[PDB]
Parts: sequence; structure tokens; C-alpha cells
Amino acid sequence: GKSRGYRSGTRYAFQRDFKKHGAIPLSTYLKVYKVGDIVDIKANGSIQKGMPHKYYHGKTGIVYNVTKSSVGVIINKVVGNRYIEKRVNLRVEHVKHSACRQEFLNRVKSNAAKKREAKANGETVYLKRQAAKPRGSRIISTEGNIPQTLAPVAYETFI
Amino acid sequence: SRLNEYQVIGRNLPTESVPEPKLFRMRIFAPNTVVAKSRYWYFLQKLHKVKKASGEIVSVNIISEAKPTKVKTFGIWLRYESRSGIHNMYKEYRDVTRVGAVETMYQDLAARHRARFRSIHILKVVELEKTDDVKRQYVKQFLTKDLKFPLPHRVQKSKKLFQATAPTTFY
Amino acid sequence: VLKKNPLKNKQVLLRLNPYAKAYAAEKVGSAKVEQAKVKPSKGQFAEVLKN
Amino acid sequence: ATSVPHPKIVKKYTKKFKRHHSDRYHRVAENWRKQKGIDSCVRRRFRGTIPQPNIGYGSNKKTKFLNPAGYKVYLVKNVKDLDVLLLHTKSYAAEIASSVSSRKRVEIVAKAKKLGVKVTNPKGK
Amino acid sequence: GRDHTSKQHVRSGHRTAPKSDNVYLQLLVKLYSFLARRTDAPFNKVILKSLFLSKINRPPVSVSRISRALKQKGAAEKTIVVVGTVTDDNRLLEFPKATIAALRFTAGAKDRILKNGGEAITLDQLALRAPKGQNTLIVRGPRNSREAVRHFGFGPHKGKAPRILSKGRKFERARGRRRSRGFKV
Amino acid sequence: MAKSKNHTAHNQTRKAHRNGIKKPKTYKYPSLKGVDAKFKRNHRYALHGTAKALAKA
Amino acid sequence: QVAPKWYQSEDVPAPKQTRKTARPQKLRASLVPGTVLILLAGRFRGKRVVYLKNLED
Amino acid sequence: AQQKTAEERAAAKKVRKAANKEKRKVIFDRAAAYQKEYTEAERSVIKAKRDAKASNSYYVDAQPKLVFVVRIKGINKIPPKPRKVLQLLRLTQINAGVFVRLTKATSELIKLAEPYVAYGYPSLSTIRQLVYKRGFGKVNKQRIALSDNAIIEANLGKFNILSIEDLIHEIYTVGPNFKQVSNFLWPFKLSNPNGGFRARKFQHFIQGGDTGNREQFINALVKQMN
RNA sequence: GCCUAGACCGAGGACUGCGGUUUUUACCUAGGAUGUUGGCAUAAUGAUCUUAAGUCGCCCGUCUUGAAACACGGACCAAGGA
RNA sequence: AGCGUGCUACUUAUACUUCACCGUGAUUGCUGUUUUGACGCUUUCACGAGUAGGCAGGCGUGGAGGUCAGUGACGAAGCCUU
Ligand SMILES: [Mg+2]
Ligand SMILES: [Mg+2]
Ligand SMILES: [Mg+2]
Ligand SMILES: [Mg+2]
Ligand SMILES: [Mg+2]
Ligand SMILES: [Mg+2]
Ligand SMILES: [Mg+2]
Ligand SMILES: [Mg+2]
Ligand SMILES: [Mg+2]
Ligand SMILES: [Mg+2]
Ligand SMILES: [Mg+2]
Ligand SMILES: [Mg+2]
Ligand SMILES: [Mg+2]
Ligand SMILES: [Mg+2]
Ligand SMILES: [Mg+2]
Ligand SMILES: [Mg+2]
Ligand SMILES: [Mg+2]
Ligand SMILES: [Mg+2]
Ligand SMILES: [Mg+2]
Ligand SMILES: [Mg+2]
Ligand SMILES: [Mg+2]
Ligand SMILES: [Mg+2]
Ligand SMILES: [Mg+2]
Ligand SMILES: [Mg+2]
Ligand SMILES: [Mg+2]
Ligand SMILES: [Mg+2]
Ligand SMILES: [Mg+2]
Repeated sequence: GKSRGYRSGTRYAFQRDFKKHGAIPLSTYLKVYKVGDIVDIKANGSIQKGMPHKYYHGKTGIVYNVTKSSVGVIINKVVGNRYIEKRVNLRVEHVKHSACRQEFLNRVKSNAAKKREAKANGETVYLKRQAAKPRGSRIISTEGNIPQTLAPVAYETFI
Repeated sequence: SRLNEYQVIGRNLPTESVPEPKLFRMRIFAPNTVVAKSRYWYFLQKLHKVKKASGEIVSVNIISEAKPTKVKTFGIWLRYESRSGIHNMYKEYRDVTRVGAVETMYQDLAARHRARFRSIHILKVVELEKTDDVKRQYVKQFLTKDLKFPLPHRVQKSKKLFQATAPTTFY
Repeated sequence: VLKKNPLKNKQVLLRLNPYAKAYAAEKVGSAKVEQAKVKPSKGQFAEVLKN
Repeated sequence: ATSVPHPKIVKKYTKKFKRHHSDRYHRVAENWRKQKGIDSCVRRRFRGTIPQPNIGYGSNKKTKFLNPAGYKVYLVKNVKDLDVLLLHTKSYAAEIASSVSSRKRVEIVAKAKKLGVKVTNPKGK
Repeated sequence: GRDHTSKQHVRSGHRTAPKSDNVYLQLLVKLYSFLARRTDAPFNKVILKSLFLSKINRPPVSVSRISRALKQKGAAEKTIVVVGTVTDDNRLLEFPKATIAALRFTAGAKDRILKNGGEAITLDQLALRAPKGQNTLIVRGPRNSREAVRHFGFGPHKGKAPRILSKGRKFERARGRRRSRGFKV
Repeated sequence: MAKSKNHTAHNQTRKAHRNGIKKPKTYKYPSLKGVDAKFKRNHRYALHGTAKALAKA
Repeated sequence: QVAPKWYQSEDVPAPKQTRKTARPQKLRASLVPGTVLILLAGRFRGKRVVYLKNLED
Repeated sequence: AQQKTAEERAAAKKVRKAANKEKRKVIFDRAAAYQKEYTEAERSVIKAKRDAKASNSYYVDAQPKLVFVVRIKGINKIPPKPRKVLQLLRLTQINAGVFVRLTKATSELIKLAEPYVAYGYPSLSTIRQLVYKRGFGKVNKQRIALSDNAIIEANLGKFNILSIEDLIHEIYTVGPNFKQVSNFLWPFKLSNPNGGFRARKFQHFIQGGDTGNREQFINALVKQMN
């Protein structure tokens, strides 16, 4: 007999972290979520109300609705050959702000500051990020660092 | 293969913690510098916590034979893998170049032990200065005084398919 | 209607690269280099021979 | 060539595309038919099987429809039919229909000779 | 061999000519093929494309749409261009004086336009008084108001019209349309 | 007698990638379906008053 | 049969301007007047003859 | 009428040639300057190596910034990710070559396609021979031979590329407009090597095959295939 | 940079372009073969048919994952036949 | 002419390169010279496997409206035929 219940296969996914069982620290209940916020979804096993389905465990989405104890999150799920918009109601214990926003918003602030200061100094600045480039030429000093010659070692048994 | 001896020098990439990492040199017998730098990283990752991604090649130089027209005897110390285990061995070769002795070694372990290039580590190639350093008789027999030998049964190669005279093998 | 190789056709070579004429006239392909007779490896770079 | 000058006429395939096993069976006529069978060696183009008609064998558009003498052949059934070839005597030749009587054919040959029109079948009856 | 990143030998998927064999529509396509090929006015390229369209892609334009387009700010004396039929609207209380160029006019539409002091001209008369489409305003009829579009994309919770021959209480109203009869979709 | 293949996902990603996998289109205004009724109710009055103020201005 | 049309002209276009300006023949270094030659073809094949002059043909 | 238009054409061509003389002087000067900087860079690197040798040091060369990638594998039986990678490198046939500017992103791209390509660091003469013999531009999604500097100017003149030597320089010294210049270049369609490959292509160059990075032997391979 | 041996091809069809040499509103090798000589037109040349030789070529149609199959229909031909 | 290994040359797929031709798709231009074909002419580039299946353009047959003032007992139709 096959079993395909709601929480099938969530034995380790919905477990609490080792030595992290019990009461929820209240910064979880003090965070503020607004419509449009990007939030990660991670089911907390100790709160069984408002719990996400196992598909959304590990997914990141957009807050679209704010209720008394919960947020509505928009997820895009692949169903066959396209994506379907899913609207999941989650209690805030299963939700955390996504850290990718604060990094991109910081690059936006930094670009605005650099551009305005470069305009003040009358020069130009290039704001596009660059991939790591091959390193340039260089001279390696050998004072105190004369090359040491290595050789492959013979075979030995150590048991 | 047809090989050259290379001096490959490399190091770990400098860090703010360690701005002058130690330089390591290896003598590599490779057909070209692409295999020379590959073999270098192959042995450094067997001997040090380093990778090609976290390291840097500093120098690749050909090491030419000092006396390419002086007949020498070389002792080569090897570490090769067989079908069953891993073995150390020492063998001797007569040649005028160190590279040509290593080339003979690779042919010889291919012929006598079915050991491919990938299964062989050259631990050491040493030119034996003293005649007493020669341990193996198959090369010790050419260090005798006033060595002479004929070449009986000479076979002459013909340009034509048919020959009008009886073959001979004098020489 | 017919592509002509500038590496074979001299007229196409001059049409594309007018500097090929100066390169040939000035012998840039066989230019001698004036320098001193030096050998900078006599010292520690003889670390190549042995180490 | 006595006609309007043309490039050398190339026929990519000069034989006849004969239907598979029109040599094996009398009931199978040589008229080309495409094999539709699931296992057919010809439909699957095994080495050694017959060539098959495809658009790659198409004739050069500049030499297409020209007989070896360089003319396009137009079928003529009466003397008034030669009137459409008056200004095309060096590119079009007239071919007299088989069902034209020996009398009307003599009249067509005489008028074609008068007009300078070439006749592809000038002898028959 | 080639590793094709797209499908080979694909037709554009757009009409390059009218499907119609009307010789006079072909003459209009001739005139605007020349204008689109030679005037640099985007109007002529739009008109040339619109002359290829099928009947459902050229919905009738009521004389009320024209009245509303002429009631745009600064558009009272523009030339209204309809590549299609202009129909009458007996719900208008009044119609202005306007110049309208169309493929066809109904008797009521043309009568009203001329009654109010306007002109009802063809697209060839348009090409002479406005060879670059100067001071024109293209008006298109509603495409999604067609009855066939009511049934497009029918499905559960889609709100479209079922394909049905009779209408009444006994025709597709019970189970699946009502919670008292099972479910509702 | 009638034992056949039970299940297979073979060829399913190929079929999904012939015409997919297409991301959904984004629009400036998402639908407010499923948004809290109390908020939606008040937001109606707020938009109506904003439109009146801009119209008068 | 397909009758000829009025637009099927019979006029022969002129050839384009050819850029094949001839340049003189370059003979082998061994062909010097007074050289004894061996004829390989023709009626006098196999005959040893004296070479005298290079004609403009 | 024909003779009248010939006189007008002759006058207009006189004026056009007079105007083009200045542009050709400009590109002549540019080509001479590029040659000078090539020679100076070569001598500078040689001098730096000699100086490091003299001063008990080791000059480490600058890592190559440019690579020429040749697809030496057919179009059958390719897994989806390297297949997509080869398509994004515009290597959609065997013996197709492209210039790639080395960064982390492009290096990680090439690593996925490594079992199907042979690539390396191209010399200036190799680049020049490729562009001269098999250089084509992408003009309105059509493959147009680079037979005249006007073709290059009309498509890359907004990027200060006015000549085939400007294009070659922009490729060789990986320039600020490398993206536009290399994408304007249609993928090079090379022949098979004159002399063949090694006995078995589809194994790394280090192991005696042909795929992967061969690093200066791409020039010998290109000499074979172009 | 220079010299040198051979093979395959000659699409296009007034001019127009880009260059080069300029002794020049001229010429060029520079937006695709011309010049010259011989032979032939009772024919050298081309096509097809028959046949030999070399090489390859299993019986079609069908159902099937898989048919030349030791799976099934088919002796032959005409007319009819979905 | 076996086994292990290295090297040089060489052989040849409907694959790759250059060129010719067919078709498909795209693309340049064409009305005071559009000029009795603009559903036409023309420039350029790329591409071509295919069962089930879809579509397009054509070949052929009996009969019908129109037209060729069409062929024909001075031989229609049919049939045989390197
Ligand atoms: Mg966990
Ligand atoms: Mg409960
Ligand atoms: Mg089959
Ligand atoms: Mg192909
Ligand atoms: Mg009923
Ligand atoms: Mg009930
Ligand atoms: Mg099944
Ligand atoms: Mg060869
Ligand atoms: Mg091989
Ligand atoms: Mg020709
Ligand atoms: Mg056989
Ligand atoms: Mg069956
Ligand atoms: Mg059955
Ligand atoms: Mg079975
Ligand atoms: Mg079968
Ligand atoms: Mg059997
Ligand atoms: Mg049976
Ligand atoms: Mg049965
Ligand atoms: Mg039977
Ligand atoms: Mg029948
Ligand atoms: Mg052997
Ligand atoms: Mg071949
Ligand atoms: Mg096909
Ligand atoms: Mg089929
Ligand atoms: Mg009937
Ligand atoms: Mg009669
Ligand atoms: Mg008869």
C-alpha cells in the first residue's frame, strides 16, 4: 500500500535542530512583514498550525497578504511545462526575511553615493559588477624563499 | 613518450596572513609544458594541501642535459602500480641523456610489467658516477675493459621485391 | 560575388590594410634588435640545474 | 547552338526513376511510386538500393525545359498556332501534333519554314 | 550537421497579402505597398498591414466610436481612418462634422455623416489628401465583443460561456454549477 | 498476461522543454484576490477619496 | 503547352569587362638557344634537335 | 544618357576618393601604432623576465585574457547542460571557432563544454590569419564577408573600430568593446586539420587526446585547420 | 621574405564599388576566364538500350520494442475494389 | 602479421572547408523608365534525416458551363514499339 499523506517524507525536514527544541524566541514574533517583502519558508515542527506543505519548505516568495498571525506568500511552482502561481498562508513562525534584498539594496545605495560623489569631483565611474579576472603579472622574490624541491614518495604500509 | 625534463616551480596563492608562501620545485618528465604543469599539480596535491585553484605556477623551464655526448649509467627509483598492489623498484639504464634514460624506463616497464605511464611515479633519477654504483648485471656487462662484440647474422633490407642473388648474412 | 583571400591577393591586402605596404618597405618582419651580450642566469638561476 | 546562347545544359539524373520491383513483377508498372512500407529497404535508403526522386535533382532554372538544341518546345496543331512564336524563333521550336493530318502538317511545315520557326518533328507524314 | 537552436524553415506567421481575391482591394494594396515602400510614414505601413486582415480582425466601427474619437482633445478636425466597415448607431443624439475614410459605409452611417456636413471618402481619396497620413486617427472596432470569443478558454472556474444549443433551466445548470447538486465549477 | 510498464518519467522533461518551461508574466498591479476583506473594504474608500481630491485639484 | 510571353526577350546581353590582361610566358631556365632537345611527340618524336629561337607564339 | 551619368560618376568618385584618403591615412596610422605597441609589449615582457632572472627573482607571466575555442565534437548525444553551453558559445557545428574573454563566468562556461572542445591562447598572427581568411560579420542576421573596411565601419564605427586591423587589435588586446567586436564576428568555420588529429580526439590533451586546454598548441592546431 | 611542382573549378554578363600605380579623367592582378593554335563537322562528342567486368544490393505489405525471418497474405495477368 | 609502449607517414564517411546547381525560410531594391507579368522581377544570407501525423503546391480520370469560329475518314480514340 502506497501512502501519500500531507506530511509524508517529512521525518527529517520537520525535525527541530539538535539542542534547539522547545519555545520559539520572540524576535520571530517581533519581526514585521509588509506586502512585497521577500521571505524564506521553513516549517517549524513545533507549531503545527499554519504549517506549510513540504513542497514550500525551502522556498522563497513575495508577501501579498498580512493577517493577525500569518502572511500570504506567492510561490511559483513548475507543473508540467509552465509555472503556476501558488498562494500559501503561513504563520510567521515558518517565515523569515530573505537576506538577498538587503545586499541588492545596499549596492543600489552605494551606486547612488559613488555616482553623486564622482559627479561632485567631475569624473566618471563604472558601476557594473565584474567577474573575477585573470591575475596580472608579478615578480616573486626569493630572499628567504629559495625554492624547495619535492619528489614523489616511495610506497609504505603504515598498519 | 618523447619527453623533456622540466623544472616547475609553484606556490600557494598569497594571503594577507601569508604574503610570501614557500616556493616548491619539481623535476617533471613530460612531453610538453601542459603536461608538465599538470603533473606538477598532480604531485603537489599528493604532498601538500594545495590545488591548482588555490595555487600558482611560478616558473616552467627546460633542463637540458649537461653532457649530451657523454655515455652514462643512470639509476632510476620508481613507484608503480600493478594489477594487485603498489611496488617500489630500482632499475638501471645506459644512455647519454637523462631524458632518454627515462624514456627507456617507460618503454621497459610497459614491456616487462605492463605498467602504463599513469601507473608510474619516478622517485629519482641519478647518474652513477662510480662503476661500483652499478648494481645490475645487464648494464654492468658493458663496463668491462676492452669490450668487443660482433653482430652475427646481418639481415640486409632490399628496395626491390625480387632479388636475383642468394641472400647472405656475413658482417 | 567571390571572396578573395587577402593573404594571397596583394591588392585585397592593400585594400583592407594600407599599413602592409609600410611593413614590407620597412622590413618590420626581419628587424634586428640592438642589445648587449648578457647572460643573467649565471648565479642563482643555476638553481634550475639542481636543487 | 543555333538558339539563344545558354550555359551548358546539365541533367543531374539522366536515367529513369523506376518503381521498386517493377522488374520483379509484371503487375508493378515502372511509373514512379514512393515506397510507404514500414520495413522497406528503399524507403529507408539502404546502400545499394535505387535512387529516388527528390528536389535536389532539379534542373538549373536557366537551362530548364530546353532540348539538346537549346529550344523550348511548344505544341502546334494548326498554322495559326505558329503566330505565338513569331518573336521567339531563336528560343522556341514548334512540334506538330500527332493527330494533325498529312495535309495540314504540310501547311504547318511550309509556314514554319517561311517564318523561320524550327520544327522538332519535321519529317513524320 | 547543425545543432539547431530554433525550428528550421518557419514561415513568419503573418499575412503578406489579403486572402481576398477582390481586384479593387488588390488595387488598394498596390497603392499602399507603394506608399509603405516609399514614404517613410508609419501610417502607410499600418494601413498596408490592415488591408490584409480577415473579417473578424476588422470588426465594424460604429459611428459612435468615431464620435468618441473625435471628442478626444485636439482631435475634432482629424481624419478618421477605418480599414473596414463603418456602421450606423441609432443611439447617438448627435454626430459632428467629420472626414472619415473607410473601406465601406453602411447606408445609415454614410447618410448620417453626409447629413451632418461631413465626408465619407475611400482610402484612395485618403492617399491623395494625406499621402503620409497627416492629421489622421485610426479607429478600430472591438475584437473581443464577438460571440465566438465568449466560449474561448472554457474550464472550471474560468467564467466563460458553455457551448450549448438551448438555454433554460434543464440545460447544464445542475451538477457542477450548484452546491445543492454536488459541487460548483 | 497483461503485466505492462507501471510508471515512467522518461521523456517528460523533453516534452516539457519543447514549449516550456515558461515563467508567468508580471504586471504592475497584482490582483487583490485573497487579500484581507477589511483592508480591501477600506482601500476602496481610500482610492475613491484620492480620486476625488486629484479630480478637484 | 505553355505559350511564350511578351516579356521573354531574345536579345543577347554583352559580356562584362574582363580583367584577364595577358602577361608574357616564362620559360624554364634549361631552355637556352643552342640546347639540344629531345622531341617527345609529333612526327619527329625521339629526335635530338638544336634549339635556336623563342618565337612570340 | 549613360555617358552623361559616367561623367557625373567620375566626378563623384573623385570627390569620394579625396575624402577617403584622409580616413585611410587615419587607419594607416592606427595600424602602425598597434604594431609599435605589440613590439613594445613583447620586448617589455622579455626584459622583465631577464631582470627577474638577474635579481634572484621569478617573473610570473600575466594570465591569458583571451582564448580561442574550437568545437571538435559532433552534434549527436550531448547532455543538456553542455549542449546549452555550446549553443551559448555559438558552437553549433563541428570545427566552429569563437573568441572568448576569460573571466570567472566564461571559464566556468568553458569547463562544462571541455569534453567537446579544444581551446587555447591564440597568438596575434593566428588571430590575423583567422580574421583575414575566414572573417565574416553578422550584419542584419546575415553572414557577410569582411572584404572591405566600410563593412566593418558601418557596423562597429560607433565603437571606434574602423578597420580590420582595429578589429584584430580589439580582439588581441582584449578591449573595452570586446563583446561587440567578437559578437559581430560570425563563428569561424574551420576545416579539418591538414595532418589529422591525434589517434583519438575525445580525451584531454594532457592524456594524449585533443579536448581541453592546450594553451599555445591551439596555434598549431589552427594552422592545421585554417 | 624569396624561389619552385601538381590537381579541381570559371558561377556572373554594358557601366557603377573598394583599392593600387599613377608617367593620366589613364592603366591594373583591384565587385567570378581570357588569349592563341590545331583538329573535326559522312564526324571527335553526348544520351539511352543490351551485355561483361568491379563493387555494393535479403521479399514486399503488415502487426510489432524488435521481420529477410523457421510470423501472417501474396502462383500469374486483366477488369472491378474501400 | 602476437602482447605492452612510443613515433612517423599514410588510407577513407552522406561529417568538416571552398565552389556549382535545386528547393525552403528570411532578406535588398523596383512607378515623372511601370515598361502589355508587382500572385512579377531582383539583392543577400542561412538552412535541407524522418515512421504515425498535419499542411502546401502539383500530376492523372469520368461528366458539366465557357472558350480555342481547336484536331479528325487526306485517318479520331485505342493498342504495340532501344
Ligand atoms: Mg532539518
Ligand atoms: Mg487542530
Ligand atoms: Mg522499422
Ligand atoms: Mg546539412
Ligand atoms: Mg438532454
Ligand atoms: Mg440531492
Ligand atoms: Mg502502458
Ligand atoms: Mg595527406
Ligand atoms: Mg583516429
Ligand atoms: Mg560565365
Ligand atoms: Mg553483398
Ligand atoms: Mg499483420
Ligand atoms: Mg496481429
Ligand atoms: Mg512479439
Ligand atoms: Mg517485413
Ligand atoms: Mg527465424
Ligand atoms: Mg504459423
Ligand atoms: Mg494474425
Ligand atoms: Mg500462402
Ligand atoms: Mg483497375
Ligand atoms: Mg605493437
Ligand atoms: Mg569526399
Ligand atoms: Mg525532410
Ligand atoms: Mg507519411
Ligand atoms: Mg461517373
Ligand atoms: Mg476541321
Ligand atoms: Mg490514330
